[PDB]
Amino acid sequence: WTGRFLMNLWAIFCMFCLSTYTANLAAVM
Amino acid sequence: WTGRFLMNLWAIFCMFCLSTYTANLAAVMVGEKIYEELSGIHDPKLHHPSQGFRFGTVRESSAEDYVRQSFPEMHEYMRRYNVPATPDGVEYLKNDPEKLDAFIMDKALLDYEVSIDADCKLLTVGKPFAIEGYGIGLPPNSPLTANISELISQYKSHGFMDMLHDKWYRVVPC
Amino acid sequence: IVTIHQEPFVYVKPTMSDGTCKEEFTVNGDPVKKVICTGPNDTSPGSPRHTVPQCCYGFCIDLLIKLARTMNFTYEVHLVADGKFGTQERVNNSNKKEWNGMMGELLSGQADMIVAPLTINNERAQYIEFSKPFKYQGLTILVKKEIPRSTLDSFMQPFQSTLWLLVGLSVHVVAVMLYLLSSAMWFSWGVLLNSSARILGMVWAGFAMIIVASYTANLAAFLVLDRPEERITGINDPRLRNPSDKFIYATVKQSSVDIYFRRQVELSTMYRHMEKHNYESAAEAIQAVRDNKLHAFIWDSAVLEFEASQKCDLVTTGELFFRSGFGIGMRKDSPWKQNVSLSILKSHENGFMEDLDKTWVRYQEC
Amino acid sequence: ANLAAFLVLDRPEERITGINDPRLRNPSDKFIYATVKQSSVDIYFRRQVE
Amino acid sequence: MGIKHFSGLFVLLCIGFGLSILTTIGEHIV
Repeated sequence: WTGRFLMNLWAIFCMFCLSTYTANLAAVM
Repeated sequence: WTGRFLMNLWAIFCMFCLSTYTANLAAVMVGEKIYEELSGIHDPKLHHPSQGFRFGTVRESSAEDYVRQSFPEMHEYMRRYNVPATPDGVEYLKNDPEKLDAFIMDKALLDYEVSIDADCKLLTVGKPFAIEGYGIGLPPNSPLTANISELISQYKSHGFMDMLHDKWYRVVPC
Repeated sequence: IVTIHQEPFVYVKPTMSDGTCKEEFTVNGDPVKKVICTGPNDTSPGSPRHTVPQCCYGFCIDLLIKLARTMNFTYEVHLVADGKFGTQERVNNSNKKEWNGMMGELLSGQADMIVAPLTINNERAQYIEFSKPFKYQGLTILVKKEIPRSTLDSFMQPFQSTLWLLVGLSVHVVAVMLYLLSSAMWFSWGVLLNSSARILGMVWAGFAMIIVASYTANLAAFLVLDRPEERITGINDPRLRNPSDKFIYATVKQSSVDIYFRRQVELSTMYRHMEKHNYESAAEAIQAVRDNKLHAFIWDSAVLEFEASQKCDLVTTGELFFRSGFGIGMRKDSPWKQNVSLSILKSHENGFMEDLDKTWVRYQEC
Repeated sequence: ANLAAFLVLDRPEERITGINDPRLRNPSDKFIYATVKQSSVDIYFRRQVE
Repeated sequence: MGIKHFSGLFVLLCIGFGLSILTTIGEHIV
């Protein structure tokens, strides 16, 4: 599976990281 | 060449639009969710008219007398939108409440009307103010006052008042 | 009678052409009565030019009309040459400190009554006699209706403004370092837009993604703290308590507010700061505020609120500090002491005051 | 945006103001608050009918 | 880019540039 599962996992990780960074910045500010 | 610059400008505009939309949504989500935090009669919300508060009490109950004797301007301001009888005011709350959106009155009856309100679409707010008591009306300097006073005091002492209370004073989760 | 121009209490309308009074119909379309006035039609109290009669009506005038239909006394009305609400003042040879404006114009002894919204207070009641008040009020504060300038304006005003320069410099430095061509520049720009050598490219892509995420977070944080609108809590706001230059605030001269602040102790420097720019008329300060000249106009309730609800640019926020009631003035123990009080109280109970209030004080802004 | 707004809700409904509060005047089953049996506080809260 | 965050980002960028240069030199060696 070149992108059947690895791409989905990478997309989920990137979305989670972006959301976490946004939440951390909002809490800090 | 030039197409790359145009695409870069479009992408920059898209990023700016996305950031603006996110900021607008975040600001909007922090909007009215604890609305009508009146907290009592000392706040700019209810004291001077911010163009659209519609008060109201009973026409000449103890509410009207106390309000007119303490804070005068609100006497006129309520009296332009002041209802005559109690078992009408909350009914206007069901009239898409542009007419009535406040029914200042004794807290006990308000709590009862909240309890009977099965739909539970109303929430008493504001700290208690101007605490008073109740009694039995007698003519000036009439007799029998001491007997009835001591009788009711004894009934309170033995708990007959609480007997009547928990006989009638019910609670409903709201 | 002598009256001062105050809206929505008395209106000043010039006479049309020949000398007749223009007819007007109210919201109901019923006739609205008016009378003839004489005063300084020329200009502000400078050169006293012609004094052609004008048409007057409003809230006080019809009150006087009703008050006159009983006790049937014939009347003539004329404004005041000064234009100020009769406060105390000294002279260059101050040994009497007489009364200017309205009160002096009645106190000197050439007028009969005062029909105007003048606040009753202790020293006035000492020197002159009032009647039973027919309106209660307390002076609030107003300000412009904020500013809707937050529309894609802070392009480079998110506190620190070095964002674009830093991003461009870093991108240029990285591109120069990786240059070991136009295609390379386009690829580097795409790295900034998400349109050995491989390791360096991967590191640069990660750095660009991190920079983009950080910039988005910084923009969100900057555009999450734009909420302001202090709106002034009251006279106890420290920001106005300290006299500063960018938030000037004043009040009309020779009036009730000035005497109330100048006599009550509280403090002195606030009075000193306010006396610098105290205005000379009742309504021009509203135009100064609407322009941008003033940001806090301390003035009594009814007129301020009606003007605020008239033009949808001025609103009031506060707690309505201090309280008083408008009266109807008259000389010291005139033979008209009792009937005016009786009629005003009968009207107050009857509801006529409610009719007048609903007729001449209504809302259009919202 | 919604996740950021939800996470922004910090230290909510974790402090009590005073004797007068919607939580205090009407608990239902979950907010039991009590004191020690027939001590000085008990007769004070019973006495003042205010 | 508030003080500490900007300083950390710049330091990380410089360290990454140096490490990338060293890695490129090493790869060119072999």
